[PDB]
Amino acid sequence: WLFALFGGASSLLIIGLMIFACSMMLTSTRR
Amino acid sequence: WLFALFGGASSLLIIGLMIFACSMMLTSTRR
Amino acid sequence: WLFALFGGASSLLIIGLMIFACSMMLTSTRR
Amino acid sequence: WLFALFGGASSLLIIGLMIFACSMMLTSTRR
Amino acid sequence: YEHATTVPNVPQIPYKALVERAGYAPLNLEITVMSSEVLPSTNQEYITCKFTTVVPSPKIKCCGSLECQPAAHADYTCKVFGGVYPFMWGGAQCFCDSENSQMSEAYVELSADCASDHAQAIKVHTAAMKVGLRIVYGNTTSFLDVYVNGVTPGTSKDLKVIAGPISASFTPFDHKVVIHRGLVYNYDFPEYGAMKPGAFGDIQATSLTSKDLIASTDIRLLKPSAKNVHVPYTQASSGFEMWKNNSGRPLQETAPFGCKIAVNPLRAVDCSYGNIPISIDIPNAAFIRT
Amino acid sequence: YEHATTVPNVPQIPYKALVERAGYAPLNLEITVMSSEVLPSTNQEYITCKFTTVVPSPKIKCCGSLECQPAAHADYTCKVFGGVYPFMWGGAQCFCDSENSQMSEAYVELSADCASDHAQAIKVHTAAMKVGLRIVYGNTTSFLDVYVNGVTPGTSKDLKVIAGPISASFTPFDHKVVIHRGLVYNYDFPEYGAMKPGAFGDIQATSLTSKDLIASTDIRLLKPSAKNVHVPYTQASSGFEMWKNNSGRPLQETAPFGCKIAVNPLRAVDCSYGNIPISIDIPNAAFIRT
Amino acid sequence: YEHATTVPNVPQIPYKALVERAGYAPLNLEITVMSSEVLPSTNQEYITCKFTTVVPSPKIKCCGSLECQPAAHADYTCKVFGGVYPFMWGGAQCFCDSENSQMSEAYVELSADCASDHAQAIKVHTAAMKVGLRIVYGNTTSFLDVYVNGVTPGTSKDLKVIAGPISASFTPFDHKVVIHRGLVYNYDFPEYGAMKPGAFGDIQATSLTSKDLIASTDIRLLKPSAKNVHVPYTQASSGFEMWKNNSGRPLQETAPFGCKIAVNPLRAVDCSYGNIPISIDIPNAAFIRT
Amino acid sequence: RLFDVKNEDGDVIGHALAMEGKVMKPLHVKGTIDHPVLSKLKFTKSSAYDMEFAQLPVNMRSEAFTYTSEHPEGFYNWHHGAVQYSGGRFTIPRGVGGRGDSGRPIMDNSGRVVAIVLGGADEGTRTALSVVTWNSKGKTIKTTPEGTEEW
Amino acid sequence: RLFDVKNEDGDVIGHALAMEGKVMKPLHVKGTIDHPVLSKLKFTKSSAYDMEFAQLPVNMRSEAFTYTSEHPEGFYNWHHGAVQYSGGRFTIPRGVGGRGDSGRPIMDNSGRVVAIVLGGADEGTRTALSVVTWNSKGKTIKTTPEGTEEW
Amino acid sequence: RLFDVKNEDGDVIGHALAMEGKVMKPLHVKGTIDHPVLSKLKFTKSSAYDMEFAQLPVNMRSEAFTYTSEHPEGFYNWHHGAVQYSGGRFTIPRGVGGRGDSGRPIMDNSGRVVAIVLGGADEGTRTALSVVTWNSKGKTIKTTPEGTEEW
Amino acid sequence: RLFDVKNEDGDVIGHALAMEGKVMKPLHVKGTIDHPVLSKLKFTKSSAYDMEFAQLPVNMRSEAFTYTSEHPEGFYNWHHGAVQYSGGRFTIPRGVGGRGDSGRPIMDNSGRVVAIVLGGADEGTRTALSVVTWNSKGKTIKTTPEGTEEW
Amino acid sequence: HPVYTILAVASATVAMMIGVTVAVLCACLARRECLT
Amino acid sequence: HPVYTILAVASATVAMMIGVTVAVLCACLARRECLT
Amino acid sequence: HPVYTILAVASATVAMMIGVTVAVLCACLARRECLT
Amino acid sequence: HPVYTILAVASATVAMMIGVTVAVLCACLARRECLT
Amino acid sequence: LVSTVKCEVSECTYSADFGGMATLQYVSDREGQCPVHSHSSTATLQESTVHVLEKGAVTVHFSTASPQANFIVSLCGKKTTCNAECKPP
Amino acid sequence: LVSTVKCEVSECTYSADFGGMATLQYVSDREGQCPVHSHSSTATLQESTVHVLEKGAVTVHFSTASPQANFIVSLCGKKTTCNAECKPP
Amino acid sequence: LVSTVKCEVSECTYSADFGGMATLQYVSDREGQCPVHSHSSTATLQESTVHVLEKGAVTVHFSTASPQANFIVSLCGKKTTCNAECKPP
Repeated sequence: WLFALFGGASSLLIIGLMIFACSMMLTSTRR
Repeated sequence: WLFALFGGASSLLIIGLMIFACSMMLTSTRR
Repeated sequence: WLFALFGGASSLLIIGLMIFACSMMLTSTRR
Repeated sequence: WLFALFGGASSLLIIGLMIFACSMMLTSTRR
Repeated sequence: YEHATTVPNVPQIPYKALVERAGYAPLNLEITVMSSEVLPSTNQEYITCKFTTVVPSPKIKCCGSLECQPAAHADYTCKVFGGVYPFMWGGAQCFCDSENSQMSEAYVELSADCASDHAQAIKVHTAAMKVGLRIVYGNTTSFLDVYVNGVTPGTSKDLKVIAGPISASFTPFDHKVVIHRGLVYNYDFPEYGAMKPGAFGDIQATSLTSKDLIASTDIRLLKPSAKNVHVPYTQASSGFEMWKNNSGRPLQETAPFGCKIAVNPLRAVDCSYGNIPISIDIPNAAFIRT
Repeated sequence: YEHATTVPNVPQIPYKALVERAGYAPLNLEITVMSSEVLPSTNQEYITCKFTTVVPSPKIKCCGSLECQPAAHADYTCKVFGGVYPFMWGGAQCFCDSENSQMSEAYVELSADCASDHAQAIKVHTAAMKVGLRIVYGNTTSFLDVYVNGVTPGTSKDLKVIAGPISASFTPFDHKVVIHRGLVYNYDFPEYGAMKPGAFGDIQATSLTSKDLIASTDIRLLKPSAKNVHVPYTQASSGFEMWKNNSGRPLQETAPFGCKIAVNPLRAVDCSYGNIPISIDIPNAAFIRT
Repeated sequence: YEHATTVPNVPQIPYKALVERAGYAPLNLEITVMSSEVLPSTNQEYITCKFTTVVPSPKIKCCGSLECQPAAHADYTCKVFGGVYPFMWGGAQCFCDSENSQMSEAYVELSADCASDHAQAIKVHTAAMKVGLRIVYGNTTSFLDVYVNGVTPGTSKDLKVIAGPISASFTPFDHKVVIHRGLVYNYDFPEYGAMKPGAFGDIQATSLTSKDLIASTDIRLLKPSAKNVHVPYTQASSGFEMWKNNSGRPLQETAPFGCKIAVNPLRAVDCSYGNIPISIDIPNAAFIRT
Repeated sequence: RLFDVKNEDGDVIGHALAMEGKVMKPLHVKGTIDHPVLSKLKFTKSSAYDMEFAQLPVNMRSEAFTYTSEHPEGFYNWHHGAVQYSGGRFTIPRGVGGRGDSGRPIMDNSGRVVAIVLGGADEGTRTALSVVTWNSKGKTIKTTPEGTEEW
Repeated sequence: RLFDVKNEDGDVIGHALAMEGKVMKPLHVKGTIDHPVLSKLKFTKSSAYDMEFAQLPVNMRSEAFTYTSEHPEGFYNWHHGAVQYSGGRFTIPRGVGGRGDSGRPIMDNSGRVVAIVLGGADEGTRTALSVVTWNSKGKTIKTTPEGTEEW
Repeated sequence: RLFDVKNEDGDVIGHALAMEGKVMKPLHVKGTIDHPVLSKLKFTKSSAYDMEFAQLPVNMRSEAFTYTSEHPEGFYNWHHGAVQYSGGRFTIPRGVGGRGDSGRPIMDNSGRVVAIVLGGADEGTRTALSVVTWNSKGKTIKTTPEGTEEW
Repeated sequence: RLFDVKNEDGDVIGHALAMEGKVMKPLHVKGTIDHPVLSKLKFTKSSAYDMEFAQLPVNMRSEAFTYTSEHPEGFYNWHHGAVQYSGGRFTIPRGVGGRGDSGRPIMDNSGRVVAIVLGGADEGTRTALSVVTWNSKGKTIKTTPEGTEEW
Repeated sequence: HPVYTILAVASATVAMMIGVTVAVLCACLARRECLT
Repeated sequence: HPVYTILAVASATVAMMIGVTVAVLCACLARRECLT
Repeated sequence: HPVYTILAVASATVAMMIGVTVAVLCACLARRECLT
Repeated sequence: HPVYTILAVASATVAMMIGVTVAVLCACLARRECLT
Repeated sequence: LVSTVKCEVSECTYSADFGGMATLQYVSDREGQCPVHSHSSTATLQESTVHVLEKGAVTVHFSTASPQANFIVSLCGKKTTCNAECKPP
Repeated sequence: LVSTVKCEVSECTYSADFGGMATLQYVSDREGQCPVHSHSSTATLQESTVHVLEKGAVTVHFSTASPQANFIVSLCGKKTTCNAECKPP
Repeated sequence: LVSTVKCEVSECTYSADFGGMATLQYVSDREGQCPVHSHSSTATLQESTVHVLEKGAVTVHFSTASPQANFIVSLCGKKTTCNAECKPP
């Protein structure tokens, strides 16, 4: 399970960073 | 004979139209 | 191990003080 | 020997003409 | 209750189903198949072997006309010749120059050796599966052979069982197969009366016994050359012997899914294919020890 | 004086050295080699031929236990069997059902034909060179065989001569070589006791005579099938006969530097390789006619 | 499984390997070497001892010419003298003033004592290592001698074992060694026929027996002084006795790595050098108690 | 300190301004700056403000316009006349400003720039301007009246 | 209160100033202070500000220049004329300041020092000065325009 | 309404004319029309008349020349003076027209175009012109005197 | 008879001269001759003399400059003033000649060319010129003072 | 046939192209150099 | 495993590239179109 | 040990010297080029 | 021979080419940068 | 009756047809013959029953390939979940 | 079966060829002859087996020089890690 | 003693192992068996000696490949140089 959560945590970086980039670029343009 | 006269009639179009074009462009310039 | 960590801790003083001097002289010039 | 001196005389043409060209172009510029 | 399960078609693999329901203490039903057997229903189309040629004595007739009549015999041939034996020196010791006619004829009979060794052209039909299955639950170490079809029921320990249709319909046997004792060959033999010369099936008879025989050897009568009365012919070698060479792919060799092949009932043993949907109807009594 | 020279290792090539020194009229010393001979020092490692299998009579014993003891013999095999001959009909005419035991055994002996024809596995060692050399100067038409090494001296016409070490160390013979009478084969035979089944060296004996033999034929005892008491076995064909086929590259065929190959002393004749540093110590007397 | 290990070459040191793998309970294989033995393969080059001089009777001949012919003998010397015994008073009781000739000759034979005590010049070759190794695992207290080379296999407890090549190739023995019964001396003796005067090897014979002997004592014939017919000579003392003094470094003395030295098989015992790469092929059966 | 922005036909469709160290022009004005140097500079868009800017060459930085965020209610001026600033809005008379006027500055009585005109909203009686300004901290602001047409 | 800094040839290449208790000169001016006492003092470098300083002898501390950080926009003066201070920058006319002028003070209308000239940046129309100033807390500041040449 | 046609050396070798909705020039005049727009138009040859034409851009169609086929005997005018029209021929004084004059219009007293000059024929006393005209129906006509040299 | 040689920016970096049947310019002056004809001629380098020449078109050969090798000590003239010729050298006042002056002729009192300026050597008090001249036989000569800078 | 079918249509498409191009371009030029 | 190790790192390098490229380029553009 | 005791103290005296010299000189220069 | 015949003529054509090209181009440049 | 019951595995092998050693443990009363099973999806065990009368723990044997899977194993009626690391054969 | 098993050392000596006294401890069932080993790299012990039938703890003997090293010592199949201070001989 | 001695060659062949015919010529006194050689580098001749007692000239045989090489050939002590054109075999 640890090899499927540490390896499954790096794939969540594109679902984590792109969201932390899209939630920071849509809030700075709308305010 | 009909396939050599209907197919031999389309080749006479360049000897028919170019003549009907050359006999209409030489008569309109000379009159 | 204690004689290799207390004697290996004094050699980390040039990697500790020079960093605490370089991180304090580069931040005061850039701000 | 004659085939090594008549054939070895044509290779001396680049060591004969280039010298008769370099000794005629360096003397006419320096005088 | 009415339990339903599926189990892979694999021999010697212990199977366990855990049925736990309602107030009843759970129950473990274990059943593993002892051995399958795919037996195609076959119909002997015909039989073939090498033949024996029979050539009757020639019928020579000086200065007279012969005429052969049609005959029932297999590959029966006959032909009246003329100008056969010119004179007495002609070989016939006949008078007339050419008026002489000779009746020639011949036919094919199944060789003698045939009953001993031969081959059978069969028609493999929608096969059915047997099954050695051994069911158990509580106390029922007993084994029971059954048909693996959607229908056939079977009761064990007061429980109805149906090993439903095999998950698939696959067989190592094609529509037409041939057996030359001990080896089964998928093959496409010619139909009865179809027989071709110098090839398998040149002669065919429904049974080893059957008085009737169909043969097409390309037996051809020849003209006699004046010299000695005789009856020559041209024929094609036995199609059977030829076949002995081009037997080819034996089913016994190819293993698919572990199938084994046996000639006597002509079946495939213990193939490992598909799953057998088990279905039961257990009584509340079975659930014993509730 | 102390003259020094070198001459190519080439047969039949006249060599001339001109020694002129000091007050003395010059002198011409001519010496040409008649024939070299590279003879490697070899050591017979072992011998191989085809073998003969020896299988003793079986020892059947009804309702009793046999037990074979180890034996000195080559590739000696033995095995006590049981349940061998079930009953009297068993083939033994024994009582007990399976209590019967049978001792089987067999071994390998060098074939009879071996002394006649066989092969020898040898070890080619640091070879030495002979030499037919013919020296001359003034009057000394005489020829003299000598060793071509840095050491061996030799006097002719009161002159010391040393044909120094050959300019190089090359030989047509590898570390291990094999000879099957008349043909030498560079080869890598297995070591003694190394022998492999169904291959060259399956049986090996130090000498054609040597009472001892090492064999590894993969001779394997088999179980008797009830029917008739006997002792079956499985073995691998002679490694020797097999070798007869894969003899391969004979040295006799490959010419390198003109070397010739002869089996009796096992050498290479007249190879043309390297130069022979001649060295002499001539007396002032030799310089005669000063 | 195929386990692989290495163990130091040290006697009496218990070795333990712990093999634990897969589902199997771990296994402890312990094997410690009982005693190594480095035995170099040697080849007796020759033998040496003190010699005995043999001087035949002189051949005096008044007023006549003698002439010695060459002889096969070892260090054979001969010389015809002249002007030997001037007159009758000359010692010869000869007539002629100087016409008289005397044949002198002498040679060297191996001393009598030689067979008793002598020395052997040998050639130490690529040595091999024995081994007393005692393997154990589960139940196999058994010991087994084996060769420590990359090849030699050996089965114990149904397990193949190979004590691979010794981690290094070191030996207390040089290329040439000499043994004077009981003591081995690394040494560089002269080659056969190489023998030098007044030094070890002055006389050399391949075997104690061998009828042939090569000797170079610097035996020199002398001229007789008129007075009494005799044959004088000059020779160099035995090279052998001289050697007795300069024997020098015995291998028995130098200990390297604890090596012991024994003359009969001529080997080095229990040297402690390198590691022996053990390699096994254990069956799943061995893993017993899984 | 003001330069023409020309279309392909050479006509003036807007203006660029040298102010506070840079050249700046309204982004919606698509043309070429009528100047040999400034036309060769690469501009950085500030889209949210309809502006585009580039650093002024060293020689132009000298007399570039000075900007001030302090501009209380009252009367200002631009190229076409008086400009009124009241209730946070800059207004001019109707029918005075139009095509080509985007980029022009609104000036105060001391020659300082108070705003940049982007366009305007004809409100029948007066024309309200769409302008770019900056606050005390120097933050860009874009004010646009409803009905604004980008000149 | 201003002293010449001379090169080996005696030429004036810069100036030193007596202000707020010390002698100070731009570090880039490599020469000797034209004074018997001040030339014998050991200076302490303040490299980040291109300055070098020493404590003034007791007798010079009296009338040393007074420095003020309060210097609003407007016109100041230095040796060569009027100096304008606007938008945080001190500018002078082009072609007025040059070699030897480093070290000179910028003065206000009360005789107080407002900045120290280090050099300047010829911006075609005007010359922008590189200067050393101090804030209210007395912290050193060095402002340098692009194109600055240390006189 | 008249534009220069220049050679590669920039010299005027003829003229183009804006008349009746199009730009037109004599075909024998091989050069570039001295105009940013008209030089980029693709011309259609009317070879029998030594003319080449293109449609005028919308802005030029306004004041393009007006042509009239009504031109009775009398005196007309062109760039170089009076032109006489008699016996179906337009004549000018000898030594007046030449290189570069092809493309020029002959005008009447009302500012309308009566003909286009292609060249002329020096007839010793007077120079007879080769001209392009149009009849009442708007049909092109090219009249060329013997001895005509295409300017 | 003198033409500008322009750089890509149009600035005058030197001169070409029509003299004795040809156009000639200093080779080190890398630019375009400001003339429709002369710019299309292929020049032949005379590198040892820092000159480049081409034959003058027929129309320019008429009033091309005349050269004279006879020019005794005294005062001559060029575009920037009096030129002194003494001790085999042409000198002018310091700070008078510079960039762009290469190619200019030195003239005598009769309108004839006496030398061609290639550059000069500031010798503190006077500026010595690097010049191209010709002797009586018409042989090219290039005289260059030490310290010469090719303008 | 494939030689007669390709050769006929070869000068057929070229017949109605060159024939109509010369008949339309010349008719257009005749109507343009006349209406003008 | 070689299918799970390659697929994970496939969207891992692309995760920290596209994730950081969009996080830096947008952060730079946000800081550039704001500071200007 | 004499190799480990000398090498450690070699970069120990030099650690507290260069480390404190750079930490004091830079701290003094930071306090001097700021207070002035 | 084919190695000696090709190598000789290799530096023979190149001898009379580079030798005459440098002797004519330099002679022409010497006569051109002198006659001018 | 069996109470609490805990499963402690020992071996695991991918090899089809049994491997590994599961061993249940419990406390019970009166004791009789207890049945055994595996309610999970896959993961079986060759053993229908085991008997408790001794008043001790039980031992069992099972199959399954999976690198590491869990399965619920009943003991008469009690239950539990088992799991463990695996290894190839 | 042996469970938990803990290792308590007693003596340690650098001297090559055995010293020190390791003593394992455990609880087991049924008991038989248990094997012994040392899975570690070095650190061995002269004792291949020991027997548990008594239902008590075990004692053992070992070797090794190291001033203080740890090693895993199995007991039939169970395991553990041992370690202790040392002293010169 | 031999005086003047001149060498006149006849044949020459590249073929290794002798060819060509060298023939020396001289005038001598008393005459005895004269030796022969070749002091040069290469170019040898199979003939160590020749005899002059007849009071005539000598003949010899030689080897060498070279297309045309010279070599010094002594006759007892006198010397000379030989050379000639060659031909392939």
